[PDB]
Amino acid sequence: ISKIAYLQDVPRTILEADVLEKLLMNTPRDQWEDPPEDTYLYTLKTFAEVYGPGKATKMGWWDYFRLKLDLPPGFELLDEDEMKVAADYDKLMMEGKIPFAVPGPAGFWYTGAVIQWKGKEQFAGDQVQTLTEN
Amino acid sequence: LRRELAIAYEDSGIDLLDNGKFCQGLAGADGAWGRYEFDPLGFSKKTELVPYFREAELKHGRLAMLAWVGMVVPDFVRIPGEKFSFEAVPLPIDGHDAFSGATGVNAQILFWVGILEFCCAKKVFEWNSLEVAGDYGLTKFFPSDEEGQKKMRTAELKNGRLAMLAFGGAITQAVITRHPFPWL
Amino acid sequence: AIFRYVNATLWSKAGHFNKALSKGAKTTTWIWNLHASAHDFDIQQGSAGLIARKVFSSGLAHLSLVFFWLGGMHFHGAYLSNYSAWLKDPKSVAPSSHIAYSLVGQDILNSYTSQYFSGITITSGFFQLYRSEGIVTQSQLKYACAASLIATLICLSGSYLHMQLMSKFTSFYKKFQSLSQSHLIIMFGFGSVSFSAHQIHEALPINSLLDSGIWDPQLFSAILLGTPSAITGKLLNPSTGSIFLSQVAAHHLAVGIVFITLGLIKWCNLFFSRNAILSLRLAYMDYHAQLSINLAVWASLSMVAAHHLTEIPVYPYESTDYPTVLCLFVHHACLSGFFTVASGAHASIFVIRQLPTSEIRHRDPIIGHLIWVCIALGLHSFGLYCHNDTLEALGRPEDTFCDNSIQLKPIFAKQFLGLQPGIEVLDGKIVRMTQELGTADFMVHHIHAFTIHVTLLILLKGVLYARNSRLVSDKLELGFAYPCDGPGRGGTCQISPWDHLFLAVFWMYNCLSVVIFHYFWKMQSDVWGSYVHHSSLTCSHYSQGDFSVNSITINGWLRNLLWSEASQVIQSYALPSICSYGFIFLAAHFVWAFSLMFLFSGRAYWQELIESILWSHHKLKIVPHIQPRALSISQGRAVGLTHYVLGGIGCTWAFIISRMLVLTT
Amino acid sequence: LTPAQESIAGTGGPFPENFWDPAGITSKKSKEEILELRAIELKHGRVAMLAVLGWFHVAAGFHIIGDLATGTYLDNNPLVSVTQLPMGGMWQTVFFIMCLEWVSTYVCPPPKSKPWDILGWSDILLEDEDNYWNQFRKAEVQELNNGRLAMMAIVGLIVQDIFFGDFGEVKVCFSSQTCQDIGDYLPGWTGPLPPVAYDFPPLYPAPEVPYTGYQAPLKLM
Amino acid sequence: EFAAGMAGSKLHGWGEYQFDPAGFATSYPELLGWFRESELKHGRVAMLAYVGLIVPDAFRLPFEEVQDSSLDLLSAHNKLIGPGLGEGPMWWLLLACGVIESFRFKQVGLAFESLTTENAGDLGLRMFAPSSAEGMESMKMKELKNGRLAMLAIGGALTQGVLFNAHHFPFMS
Ligand code: CLA
Ligand code: KC2
Ligand SMILES: CC1=C(C#C/C(C)=C/C=C/C(C)=C/C=C/C=C(C)/C=C/C=C(C)/C=C/[C@@]23O[C@]2(C)C[C@@H](O)CC3(C)C)C(C)(C)C[C@H](O)C1
Ligand SMILES: CC1=C(C#C/C(C)=C/C=C/C(C)=C/C=C/C=C(C)/C=C/C=C(C)/C=C/[C@@]23O[C@]2(C)C[C@@H](O)CC3(C)C)C(C)(C)C[C@H](O)C1
Ligand SMILES: CC1=C(C/C=C(\C)CCC[C@H](C)CCC[C@H](C)CCCC(C)C)C(=O)c2ccccc2C1=O
Repeated sequence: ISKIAYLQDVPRTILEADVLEKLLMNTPRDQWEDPPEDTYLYTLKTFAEVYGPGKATKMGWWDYFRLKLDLPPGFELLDEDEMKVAADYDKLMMEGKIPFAVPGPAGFWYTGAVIQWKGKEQFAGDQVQTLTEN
Repeated sequence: LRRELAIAYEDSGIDLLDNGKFCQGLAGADGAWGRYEFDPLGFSKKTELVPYFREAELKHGRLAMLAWVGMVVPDFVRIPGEKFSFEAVPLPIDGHDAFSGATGVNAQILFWVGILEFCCAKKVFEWNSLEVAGDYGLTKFFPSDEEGQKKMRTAELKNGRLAMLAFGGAITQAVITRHPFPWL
Repeated sequence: AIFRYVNATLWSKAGHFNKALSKGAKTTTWIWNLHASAHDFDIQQGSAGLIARKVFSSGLAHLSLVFFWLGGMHFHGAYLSNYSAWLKDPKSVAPSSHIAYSLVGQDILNSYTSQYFSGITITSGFFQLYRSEGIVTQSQLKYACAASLIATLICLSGSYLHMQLMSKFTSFYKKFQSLSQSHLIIMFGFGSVSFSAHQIHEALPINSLLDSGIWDPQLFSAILLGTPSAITGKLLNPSTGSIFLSQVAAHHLAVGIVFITLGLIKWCNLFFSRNAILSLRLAYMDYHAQLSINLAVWASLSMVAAHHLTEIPVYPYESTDYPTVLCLFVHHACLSGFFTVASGAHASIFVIRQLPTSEIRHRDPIIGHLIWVCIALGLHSFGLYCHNDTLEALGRPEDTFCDNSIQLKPIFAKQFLGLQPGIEVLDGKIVRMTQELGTADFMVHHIHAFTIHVTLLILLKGVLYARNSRLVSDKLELGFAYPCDGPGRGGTCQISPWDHLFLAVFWMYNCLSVVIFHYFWKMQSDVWGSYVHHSSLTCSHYSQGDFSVNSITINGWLRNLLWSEASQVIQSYALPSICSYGFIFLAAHFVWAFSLMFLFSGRAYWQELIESILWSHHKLKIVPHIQPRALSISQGRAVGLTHYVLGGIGCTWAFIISRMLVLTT
Repeated sequence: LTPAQESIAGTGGPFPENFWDPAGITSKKSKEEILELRAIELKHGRVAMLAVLGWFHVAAGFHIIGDLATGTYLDNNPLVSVTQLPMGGMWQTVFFIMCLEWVSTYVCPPPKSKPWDILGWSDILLEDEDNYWNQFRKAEVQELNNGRLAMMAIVGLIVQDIFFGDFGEVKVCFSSQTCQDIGDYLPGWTGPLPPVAYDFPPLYPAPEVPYTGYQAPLKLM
Repeated sequence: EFAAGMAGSKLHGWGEYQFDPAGFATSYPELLGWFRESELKHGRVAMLAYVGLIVPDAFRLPFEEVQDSSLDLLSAHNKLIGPGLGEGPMWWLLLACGVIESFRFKQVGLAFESLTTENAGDLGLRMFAPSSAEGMESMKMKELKNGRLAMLAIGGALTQGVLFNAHHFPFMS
């Protein structure tokens, strides 16, 4: 966003515009101001504060190589659809509904059904709903 | 103009901002009658790697220029040796297999080329820039004018590309025909 | 990048990594904690970048260690081995790249392997591996050793460098898509294609010449030349008793192509069901999650290797090298078990340190049904053996479960190879023979299933009840490795995932011991042996086919397998070949018994005894200022477990190897 | 469509959103009749899916209950195996299915709104959930399409078996059938290489007279 | 929006198929006209390739150099290249095709500078054509569908004919 200094006119070499957009979308909004130390956004902030227009316009070959190694590529970050799917999954689980699955060979299949996992008594572990008994 | 490598290396390294020119204004994009900016796949959009791309292009052009002449000359003349004679090796395309392995004739060439490349890697990586890409200081006969230097660089690039394609054509034709120079 | 911060000053600090060890050496518990937490990089001083640095550099250092071990193996083969005699005549000469000194009469250990060589017979199959690779010269083995040493040096340098090359910004280890794609396409696909190329270009001509009988240097320095149209595996090399190496090379080419194709379709996004795995993708981006998954994968692959290396013969003469095949199977089965329990451990650690998946929220039904299936499996499977024992003792064989009596036919155990009738033989030995399944196989397989399920029960309970349980609700606060929560609530001993592993290791060892005994006895009785003369052969097996008649009873297992086949190891003292194996049998018994000390006793008795002993030292003015302490509870459990498993494994190792060595020579 | 027809709309035709009804059978029906028609369709589809599974299973061999009951290997043709089976087993099967039907229709009858809901999913299921992980319509349409295909397949198999004695023999090739040769495994194969009638000629000519250090290209032969 | 409004996505079986998994259209907008020209060229070459794979069995050209009855899809090109350079009927065909191609340079400039998305592949032939714009668009979609099918069909026919020696219409062993 415009209010963020280091996110303004980030040079394409340091990070591509599309990859930057994807990284910002993936990262929580509240972390844009001052991201945690171990994040791609933190690396981008630290290196954009030092490199770019009005600052060091050149870098050693090895320094640039390491920067491109430790910055994220586009395909590493989650997509819009993937983030939506994960958010829906978490929302379902927190609401007390379970996207039904049955264990299979060394895994479990999703049957495409949403069941009401929590029973009438929410805190009662005896009342969790299942097709076998409920 | 071209400055001495010592001065040119003052501003060297992976640039981050981009001169807004096609391929950062490097020579070799010039049509016969006008301007020919050939980059359909947009490789030059990686401005940081553009110097590396030009270094690689010039290396390939020079190597293929040598290789084409080395495919042409052997059939007309050979080293005065028994293992280089036309009877031992009929055509240049046979040289790789004839001299590979325990004979060491090609192993020595590979060894010396590897030593040279190990010594030049420092320039290739560290001291590479838009102005010193492909410049090893061997500027004898280089014109002392901006236009002359640009034209000489363009001629080198054009001949290098022509030989780059011509070596592929010649090697493929020679393998297909098992024939002397004309088909290579 | 800054290497001025690597100094030997910290070498003498001995505990710098752990902040809890700052008050250096007030007791011996400090020493023990130093050792225990040496490699627990997560809880050590620093940051996540440092954790990644240590993990990667340690992986590279271990890579260098393995390369050093392989180079040592190659050097021993080259200079301290009878590989020349074995290559010219594998059958007569047993593999031996191992020589012992003559210090205290220790030269007795070396046994006759060839006319000019005396040493210890190796059982790793390295000679067969060299023969398959086409290594037929001391120069070739020497250059392999040199390559291994160079790789060791390179890996050591890489570890040392990466300890500083990777900075806090380093993130290449979090690029899971890039990592997986690179490993799948290059490490596996290109690797398999390149090894197929190596086989085709080097091993195939050399192996064909060796099969023919040609040993000419010019020849040693036309694919599918000898292989007929017969399906691979349906026809073994008559002169070698193994799958054709050209078929193996074609296999590797096909596998590499398949791996490259899988990688390319993943690259193109052809795979579509990403959502079904997205939950795992988000949850398991953790060091311990990946470690657990990889450990389980490699455990399963090790078990499959153990089975296939024997059932499907691919190395020259390994089929007839009975000690080699047996040792390979047993070793890889043991590694499978160990890495599976490791996967359980690190699953528990991941659950403790990170948020678990949602299958933990109905953990009670899961573990309850697993408990029931374990109980039912154990009851039925082992009670069939107990029923057989009781009825046979009473004198009613007609009432027992056996082929002659009531029989439990394994109807589902059906063939898939479709082999031709008969067996495959090579110079007085049975390289390949079909295993005929009956009541004994049914019973033993269900015993296997029971033990596997109980081990899985222990591991899964530890994983699922790691964060909390009805007993204790703050197990997450307690952590991963704690002894208990107290004598309260009846007693909370061994409620931690660490203790759950401590028990799952016992159960894995029990399972693997039963598996080893089953494989050993079945192979000796029904597969291995010699033959006595369209021709029909009467096959004389080493155990005389007693598995199907005696294995139906626990007494039969005790008598015909342990007592009867311990004659070699028990009577090995005078024999030069296996006296070491007899001594190791005895010493492993001792160590196993010694483990019971720690497994049964408790901390307080030893602490009080130590204080009473220290009274005398103080009286005589011998005051150790690193105050002696009894081993912690978890350490006592760990020591007991280690000694128990080591002693049992040593007894089994010596017993089986002595039997095989004596029988084959 | 109609208000009654909408009770099942979205679960038919090639695409789920179509309503295939060339005969117009459901045009005049009421909602209860449409639900009963769907219940009949689903029961027939499920029975047909199980029937095809069992038919192929028995046509591959793998007919152990019959083998053990008769003390002999029953004919692979399922229609012949029916006659080869003992009346004991036949009446046991009929009685078991009768008991299943009685329990499902009298003891645990499905709701009138969802007559096809045998297992009572519509007591803990939330079909009208706006989450992405709610592909119950996809599951239902998959069920219906597979069941329809299985109905057609089983009718075709039975008709072809009755007419030309062809039961759609399966060539599983692992346990009941012992395939000795690569040709048996893959039709038309006779060797390691695929059976292509094209002799791959050399892309480049070779030297008639060789030279020292040639290393002529290898032949896969 | 999609591509450059070019025909080739509408009038499908279900109406609006937008086939572009690998985002070439978005990645190289400047090459969309070139892509359309290349697609139309490949389709119109594959149609004639199939028809000329079939017809030769029935008929042969008047000149006395293609009358051999063994000129199947496999040996035809190599046999007809003939000796030297610029001497065979294959060379006559190459020269004719080049003469035809050179008119496209007149139409869209020397360097295809004028090649746009709304004139890519259009050579100005308007004989036996729909009068209405909608009809013209429908015929362009027919043409694109037929060309894509002919490309796939000629690829399959050639591959099968060489692999299994069936060089004639069935193209099946
Ligand atoms: C038990 C059989 C059965 C039943 C009860 C139904 C019922 C239904 N189907 Mg139908 N359907 C069936 C089988 C059946 N289907 C099969 C096998 C197929 C595959 C071709 C389909 C394919 C299909 C589609 C694609 C769609 C439906 C739909 C419907 C619904 C509305 C149309 C209608 O009136 O159908 C009533 C059907 C009948 C009364 C069946 C009459 C059969 C006649 C008499 C011919 C039978 C001959 C047959 C070939 C066997 C000959 C064997 C002999 C030679 C030995 C309705 C609930 C629609 C829907 O659900 O929309 C939401 C819809 O779109 N069905
Ligand atoms: C991921 C989904 C997907 C897959 C995996 C897939 C695979 C195959 C295969 C290989 C297995 C073949 C051989 C094939 C062939 C055709 N597909 Mg198809 N296809 C998919 C999706 C769509 C969509 C959305 C449409 C479509 C179409 C056509 C047309 C007709 C075009 C026409 O005449 O307009 C033909 C010939 C369009 C249409 O209208 O079909 C009537 C259309 O809109 N496809 N398709
Ligand atoms: C002999 C031998 C060996 C070998 C070998 C070697 C060295 C082989 C080398 C092969 C080599 C070097 C092969 C080049 C190919 C170039 C191609 C295909 C160019 C195409 C170009 C195309 C299709 C188009 C180009 C243009 O469209 C562009 C892009 C823009 C336009 O404005 C202009 C044109 C239209 C022109 C061994 C292995 C060493 C030993 C062994 O014993 C046998
Ligand atoms: C599954 C799927 C799809 C797909 C797909 C896939 C996998 C498509 C693959 C297509 C593929 C693989 C197409 C090959 C063509 C090969 C050709 C044209 C070869 C010509 C060869 C020629 C012209 C050779 C000629 C000669 O050699 C001859 C014969 C004799 C010699 O003397 C002379 C010469 C050299 C001149 C859709 C449909 C795209 C979308 C859908 O959604 C999903
Ligand atoms: C014996 C015992 C002790 C006492 C054991 C101690 C203190 C171990 C002694 C450590 C010594 C000093 C380490 C040095 C190694 C051995 C002396 C090496 C001997 C090697 C021989 C070959 C000579 C415990 O503290 C304990 C705690 C909890 C559960 C069980 C037990 C337990 O069983």
